[PDB]
Amino acid sequence: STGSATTTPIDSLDDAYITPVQIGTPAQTLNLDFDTGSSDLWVFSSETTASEVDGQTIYTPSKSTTAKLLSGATWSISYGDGSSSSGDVYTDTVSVGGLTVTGQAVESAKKVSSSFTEDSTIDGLLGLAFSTLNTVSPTQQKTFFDNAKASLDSPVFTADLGYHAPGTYNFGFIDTTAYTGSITYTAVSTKQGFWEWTSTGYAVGSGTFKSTSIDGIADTGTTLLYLPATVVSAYWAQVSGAKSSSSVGGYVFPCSATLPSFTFGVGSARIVIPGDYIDFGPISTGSSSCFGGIQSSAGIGINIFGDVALKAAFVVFNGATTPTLGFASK
Repeated sequence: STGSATTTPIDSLDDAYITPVQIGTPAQTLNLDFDTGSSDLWVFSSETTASEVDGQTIYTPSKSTTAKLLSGATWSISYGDGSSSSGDVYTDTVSVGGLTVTGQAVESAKKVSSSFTEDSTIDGLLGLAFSTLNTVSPTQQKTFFDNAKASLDSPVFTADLGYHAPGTYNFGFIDTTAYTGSITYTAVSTKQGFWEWTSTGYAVGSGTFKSTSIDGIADTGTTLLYLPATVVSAYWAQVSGAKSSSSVGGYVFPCSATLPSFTFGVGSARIVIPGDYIDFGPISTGSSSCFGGIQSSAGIGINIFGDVALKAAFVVFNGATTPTLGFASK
């Protein structure tokens, strides 16, 4: 089997991407944030505290003939941005882009933190990291990809995120029309439950490439590119007037600037992030200070190849017995 679904930016900045997912019988379609940095499929629901729902579409298990309470199971998750959610668990039929999993754990939120409530466009998350990070207790549950894997034509999914445009998540096949050149594959460590890999270096603009190993995670659920402070300083030093602002929470730059590109290495290959992808717009409405899309990972404890980086590439998440990642230009 295969599946193919379009993923759409939630706003004009590509702050996140939403993909429609069918849950239950008859189908209830919710727009979920596919997140290769976590491993829980959780939704706003008829169980979510009413004051914490503000415009989201909810899953109502009592209206699904295939829903079943997973008795005794609870979940609770906290994300790197400080947001969180928790609740109980049902199993139900879940379909993405024509690919159907029966018996998928659907984690129903009883509580969500303010950032989730305040984002009316995201109805939940669909985790695509390794199932060892799933938070369901006392019986850990498998991700949608893990459950689908055996049925897929090939044990892979791909992320093809758009810049200010829709893109695609494919399951079970690699669309050879969706990228240019060849795909370069690179080793993955699953020791922390992430799609963790080692970039071979970077360049700023037209500058020379610096060969240096940068361990980090491929994380579709993180907006920005978070890299070591040395690398990030070297980037922003090429932008007149850019500075790190403790009050804003990272590097800002004059909105009048033209940003240089940023290249990262994948083995001997190179992925180029155009400068425009690094512009996250005014820090507040009407400000002439703009927020940068490359930020320091110092204090986060891991480097994160988030959407800013991934959207410049066609990315293969290869879930074979020994997982690997593939990157191609597009």
